[PDB]
Amino acid sequence: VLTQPPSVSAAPGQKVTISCSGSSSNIGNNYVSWYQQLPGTAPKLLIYDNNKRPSGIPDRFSGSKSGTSATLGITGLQTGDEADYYCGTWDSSLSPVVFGGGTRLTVL
Amino acid sequence: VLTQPPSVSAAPGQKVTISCSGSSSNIGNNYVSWYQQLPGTAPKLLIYDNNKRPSGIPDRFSGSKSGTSATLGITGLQTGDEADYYCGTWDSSLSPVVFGGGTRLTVL
Amino acid sequence: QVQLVQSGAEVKKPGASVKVSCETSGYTFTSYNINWVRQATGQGLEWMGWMNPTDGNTDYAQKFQGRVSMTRDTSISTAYMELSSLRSEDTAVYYCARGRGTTRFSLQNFPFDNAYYMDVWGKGTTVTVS
Amino acid sequence: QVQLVQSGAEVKKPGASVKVSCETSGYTFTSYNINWVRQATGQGLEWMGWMNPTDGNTDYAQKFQGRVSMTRDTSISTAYMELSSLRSEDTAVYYCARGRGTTRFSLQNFPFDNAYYMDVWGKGTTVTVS
Amino acid sequence: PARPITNWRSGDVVWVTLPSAEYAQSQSAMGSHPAYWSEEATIINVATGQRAAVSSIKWDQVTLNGKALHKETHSGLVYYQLPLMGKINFWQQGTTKAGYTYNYNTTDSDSLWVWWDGGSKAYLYISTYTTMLGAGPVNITGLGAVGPNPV
Amino acid sequence: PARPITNWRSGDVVWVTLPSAEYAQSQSAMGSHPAYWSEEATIINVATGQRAAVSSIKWDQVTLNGKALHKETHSGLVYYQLPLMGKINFWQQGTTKAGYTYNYNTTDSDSLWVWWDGGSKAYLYISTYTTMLGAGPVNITGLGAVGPNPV
Repeated sequence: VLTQPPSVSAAPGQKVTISCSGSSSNIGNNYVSWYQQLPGTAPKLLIYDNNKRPSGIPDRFSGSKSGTSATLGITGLQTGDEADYYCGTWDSSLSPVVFGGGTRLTVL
Repeated sequence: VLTQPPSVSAAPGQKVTISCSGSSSNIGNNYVSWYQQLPGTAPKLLIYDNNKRPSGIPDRFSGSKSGTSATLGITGLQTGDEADYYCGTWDSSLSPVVFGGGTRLTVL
Repeated sequence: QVQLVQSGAEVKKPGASVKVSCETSGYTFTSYNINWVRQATGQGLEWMGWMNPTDGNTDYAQKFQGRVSMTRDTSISTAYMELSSLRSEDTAVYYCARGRGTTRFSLQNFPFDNAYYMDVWGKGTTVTVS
Repeated sequence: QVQLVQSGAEVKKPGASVKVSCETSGYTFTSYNINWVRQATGQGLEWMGWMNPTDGNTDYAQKFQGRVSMTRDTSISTAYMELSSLRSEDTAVYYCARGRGTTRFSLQNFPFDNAYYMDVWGKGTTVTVS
Repeated sequence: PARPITNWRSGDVVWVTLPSAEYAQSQSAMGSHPAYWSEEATIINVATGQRAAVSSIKWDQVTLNGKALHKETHSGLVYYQLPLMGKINFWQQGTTKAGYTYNYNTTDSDSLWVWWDGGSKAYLYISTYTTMLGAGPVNITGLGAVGPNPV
Repeated sequence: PARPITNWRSGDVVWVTLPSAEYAQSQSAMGSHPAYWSEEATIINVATGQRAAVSSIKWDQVTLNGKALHKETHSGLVYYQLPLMGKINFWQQGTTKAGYTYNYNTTDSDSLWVWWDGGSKAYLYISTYTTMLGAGPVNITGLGAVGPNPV
């Protein structure tokens, strides 16, 4: 249900953003978490609440919720950022845990 | 809707009570005011909210709301107390202003 | 102080209509609802309806809806009641009162914590029909 | 620290049932919902359902309802998932995760201000069917 | 020397008493929402211990963080905003029967709105949802934490 | 000489900060209702200016109006009650994003419930309705007026 770009590319030193898009019952009413999954590894919590980083996540990662769309931000790209990122929020109409399509962060 | 004793008698110096009883949508949910009407006069506000006295009403008058029933109290009866007393509360199902049948306070 | 001066007694034939006045003084007229209460001789009080004297919004009891019209004249600070199709059981004293409290009423809009009482009353208007 | 250790890879015939395990450690087991997330190889994440490890209460997504049973063993602090009637489109990696937040979910009981995220994940269990 | 009652900073705690508070059906400087208001309200700064009557304060000289309060001249009447962090907590004086604000379901923050005549006549307004404490007059005590400047 | 933090009377103002507050789905000493709680909360008496960490207070020696606080030994854990007049006003620290209690609709009064180990491990609890501020951990500041003794 949550829309998400299939892929996102940026320079190895450029700020890039990944943005989702939900409905009023998805993002405008609930909190959206972000998950990072390296290839061949289990997903890892990246952003909880809307703009909250767990202990261990570097400060270069950030998030923000504005309306029915939320975005994931990075301050500086590095080698280890090549992963797959997912949206996660509460859907009061379908299920308490819904995900996006995912997005691949590649390097140009 | 709000039931009320048809008549009430007391000694010329004795405490006496006048009690109504309504439903959940009458008294258990809202505030009940009391009105005094001397014979041949317009009704006069006696108690507002549940136990509050307007300026001028002597302190011998009192009221209290416990459940779906509310009562009117007096500390000492006098000659000028011979009047008719009415209940008034909010009905969320019938009308914002509903009354009781009234009660005649006589002397024994 | 604040007062509510009504009109004199009225004698009407069965089938006519009676208009009862209520002049206001001592307070801002367009600030509190004007209430009308009926009392048949030998019977108890009965609420007839209020009217907001700043928008003309009124709310009648579900017994007179279609026979009563409450208007206003803010220039002279007078509230009005009209009662048409006067039946036999309409001989009563009609009272003007000033209410204080919540003015929003609906069947299911605010079903709790609603306080509203009539603060200052009129003197009554004996309207007889025969 | 807190951990979620799952079982090994499973090979199942089409039509059988696979039971996957998830041993928890480092925290009070009967305090957080145990989630299950499915991911087909080449597809995205998909929530399967949580299970309260204190009353056995579970809440499945409206796609596996009738094919999944999530149980618990509080004595050994091991959560379980069972998946019966394995179709061809069930070769996937199954994840165990610990969620933090609101647990009350229904169609219309709490339609606002609902935060719930998966804090600590497992390592995955590749269950292939053919 | 002591910080006067006309001097506020964010994080201060304000104690307000509203004796004989009347229930207003729709307050202009609230979005046309209900409120309780009192003619003889008292304002107290809890940390500093200074207090004064609301009607005895020159509200054009009251400053939050060194800046004048936000004012809104709805109709011909000027209302001064004292922002709060969180909701305004008001209850019946002397009793543990608590009122709740209009935005009882939202994460919004309330404010203390003051009408000032320019002489000595001031009304203190507290946002409310209904006559949960009564139609009035009713003694009401409020509590709030002073919020940041609305920019 | 000054009144200590373990001394309370009705009418005091309590300022509580709950850094990294966890959302509890059902709190035993609230009727199984949601709450936020922090291990390293701080409690401040606003009028007196005294403050201390919640985990560093002998909660069996805290007195309200000269009498010991009401205690509830739910399960094997002892919860102390600090009654309030009105509702507990809590918001996210540093931001004007308020929270509302479970009894947002009623005229009830809230209380500050404390679990105390007996050594130095205390949790401060605030009644909430949902995760209006987040699933946790989230920095939360509270505000309340100390109420009468529950008799």
